[PDB]
Amino acid sequence: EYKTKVSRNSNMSKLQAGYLFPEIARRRSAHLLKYPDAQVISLGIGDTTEPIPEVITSAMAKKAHELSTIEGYSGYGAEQGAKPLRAAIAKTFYGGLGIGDDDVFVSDGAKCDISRLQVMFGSNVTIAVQDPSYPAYVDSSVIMGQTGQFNTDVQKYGNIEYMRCTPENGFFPDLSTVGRTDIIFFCSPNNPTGAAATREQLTQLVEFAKKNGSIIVYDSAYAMYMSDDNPRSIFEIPGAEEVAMETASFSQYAGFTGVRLGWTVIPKKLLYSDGFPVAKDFNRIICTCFNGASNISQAGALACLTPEGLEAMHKVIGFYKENTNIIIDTFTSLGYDVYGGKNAPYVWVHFPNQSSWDVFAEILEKTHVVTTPGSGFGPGGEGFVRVSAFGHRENILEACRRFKQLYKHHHH
Amino acid sequence: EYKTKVSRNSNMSKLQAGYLFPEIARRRSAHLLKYPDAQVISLGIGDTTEPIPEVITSAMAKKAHELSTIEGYSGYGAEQGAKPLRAAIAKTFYGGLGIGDDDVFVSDGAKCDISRLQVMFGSNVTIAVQDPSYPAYVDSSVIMGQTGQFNTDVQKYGNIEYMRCTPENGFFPDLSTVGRTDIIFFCSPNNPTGAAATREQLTQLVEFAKKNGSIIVYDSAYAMYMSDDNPRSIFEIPGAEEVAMETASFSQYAGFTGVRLGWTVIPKKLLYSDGFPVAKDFNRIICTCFNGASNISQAGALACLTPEGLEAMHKVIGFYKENTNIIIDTFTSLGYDVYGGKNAPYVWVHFPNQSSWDVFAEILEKTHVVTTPGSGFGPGGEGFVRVSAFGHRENILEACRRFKQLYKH
Ligand SMILES: Cc1ncc(COP(=O)(O)O)c(/C=N/[C@@H](CCC(=O)O)C(=O)O)c1O
Ligand SMILES: Cc1ncc(COP(=O)(O)O)c(/C=N/[C@@H](CCC(=O)O)C(=O)O)c1O
Repeated sequence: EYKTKVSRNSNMSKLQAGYLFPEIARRRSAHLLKYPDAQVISLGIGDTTEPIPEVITSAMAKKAHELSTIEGYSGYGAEQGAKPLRAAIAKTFYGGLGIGDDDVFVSDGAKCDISRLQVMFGSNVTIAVQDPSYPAYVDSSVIMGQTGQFNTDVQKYGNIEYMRCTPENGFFPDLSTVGRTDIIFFCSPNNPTGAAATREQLTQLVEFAKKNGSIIVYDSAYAMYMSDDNPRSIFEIPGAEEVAMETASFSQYAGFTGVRLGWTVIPKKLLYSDGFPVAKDFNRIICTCFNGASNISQAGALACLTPEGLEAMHKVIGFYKENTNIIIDTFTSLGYDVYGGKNAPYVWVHFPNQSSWDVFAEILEKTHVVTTPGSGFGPGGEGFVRVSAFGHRENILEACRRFKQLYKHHHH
Repeated sequence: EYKTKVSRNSNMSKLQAGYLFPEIARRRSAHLLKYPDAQVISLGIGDTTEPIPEVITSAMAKKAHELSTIEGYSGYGAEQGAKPLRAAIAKTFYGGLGIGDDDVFVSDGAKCDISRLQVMFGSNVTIAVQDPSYPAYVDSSVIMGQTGQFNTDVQKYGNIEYMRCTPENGFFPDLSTVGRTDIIFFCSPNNPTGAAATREQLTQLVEFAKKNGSIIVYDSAYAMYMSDDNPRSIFEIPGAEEVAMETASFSQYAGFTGVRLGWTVIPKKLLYSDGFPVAKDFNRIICTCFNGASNISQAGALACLTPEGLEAMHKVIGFYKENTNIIIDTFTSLGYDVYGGKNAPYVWVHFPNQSSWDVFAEILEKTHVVTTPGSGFGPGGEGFVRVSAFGHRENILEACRRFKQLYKH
């Protein structure tokens, strides 16, 4: 059996298992072999379920049609994205926050931008993440060589600064206790906890990055779910343009999870220690490692950013926020400490004194409802389960009655 | 002025200039500033110009409409791509070559795959490339930390094996002179030379990778332009499956340069030195660093691989092959040494005693035609210019009559 003489990338070897969501997919499949007739409801992966609004799909169809006309055909786009789309994103989301069209970089979504940013930052930076949070910041970090090995004692990669976000701290790190790193990944509203940082917290965040000379990578993918009067962009914090960039996506606003369209904003005043603008290196990465978001996806996003698009998106968002209420009420009425839900389509449920993988296995086993074990998001998620509110209304309602049956004798 | 204390990535500092194609777009823009009424003809970046066939755009439009219905909506797909699409690619382009559906990974294009492969290989591998070739291979390698600095005497980045491809050698390198590396990026039909490696030459390539325990990254971006009877896939060479992967795209086949859809094939028997299957690590990258190609672009790609889609694509390709011949005839009648254009929609024109960039500048200034300086494709490209054949027939004709007029006396 022939083998090349190329060594496996030693950063790939560092990873402890596969990406969490494939692991759940595999456990779901195993469950359906065990229970061939089970009506499985997924509240696991944060995947949108409701149709894209027609105003948006019509623009995509019209663009597809135009590609077969002489006047309408277009080929390669500027890798930064169509100017009018960059302009629409700059005005709609950062109007008055001093962001130009040219600070916006359109991508095929936030997961890809995080990895492209990690390529730009390179192997020699250190990172901080919320603990828990979205597994891609850590995993991208390991793959690029920014970490040591996984320590199975603490459930942590070496050299990553994990900032615990717990009910006892209001799901915001105690920054006086957080070590300096080059990069701070900060997601708000947070996946998985649902917690949105207040203006005073984000102010502390920017102050902390400024004294440490760090870069905040701010993930606003769920900002449109905000209910409380908290900032939706890091650039609402004066000083942020010196220490922060932001990544966003239409995945969770327009149901573009399969259509693929996000953006990153890197401000002009964000500079490396030698004065070099970070936006110039990202622009290099985006020109060399990427050939632009799909022309049809970009036509769809442009349609989102119109009175009719914004109205359609708000309505779908409103639907998921009502699902989220149904879920919150269910657990609260069952006597659980339930977190998130207010500002985010995730409910973060406290299952103390159990391993979250066990709670996950139990719920799956007995109710045929898939959830996401907290420990999939880091050692700070242990003791919790994330429940996703994306689903048709009937499925949400049915999941909740299955919860009520499962848990009626736990509480008290 | 405030600065962070994050050190700039030193691999980013290594890079000599901006990426080639943006730099050309920038000179085109300046030219239009200088002469706002210039009727500019763009034959630089190899960007397709003709409309996508209706059978293909119809499928994409249909998928968009379905996304607004209960029953037709879909969110996240497999990061590897829709199974029917992996099945269509495996059978259409590799039927009989031992390629399974699960060895195909659908991407948003070849440039993206090249960089994802490079994240996957990591910074500890050494690469070889053809010289000249498509600059993304060298630049991704620099970005990933696989290289030394740029040496301006030789015009090469340190620690890359530039395999010399010349008119004299048939643009196929003498492999006895090529040092061992981990990765060998090989493009056939090659961009910028248009040269397609024969069956015998690829056999030598596989034998060389096999003795050196190298991995071949075979880029077949232009394979559908083959006229000569040469293999279109590296997997046509027995033993390729132990040493090679392939990257391709719908960009040049269907005009998806803006729609975004390609694929990589990584065979089961491709293993690192510890025996670990390389495809398995690519799959981890693709799950961690990517969220799948656009559902609409996937539906377009699926419609391509049907009798109606293959006929329609074939017809567009033949239109650009006609364009390329017009361009060959023009330059050969002006008495230039002209290469390529047989198996590729590019012509590779020798301008002796003159820098590629000055030739680019002169053509653009005098005729308002954008071309590509050959030195953008590495040091072996110096003294050549690449001319792309993509364009409406009237624009190719006008460009050619402009060349003749400029160069005839
Ligand atoms: C905080 C955060 N950032 C980025 C993303 C991905 O955005 P896209 O690549 O634009 O669809 C998401 C989507 N997350 C879902 C989907 C899973 C995934 O994208 O890996 C989840 O955790 O269940 C996210 O929550
Ligand atoms: C040998 C080869 N491999 C990969 C690509 C990238 O194609 P896609 O990302 O699929 O559209 C290309 C496309 N090259 C163009 C476009 C510029 C670019 O992709 O950077 C050119 O050489 O003019 C290529 O020539």
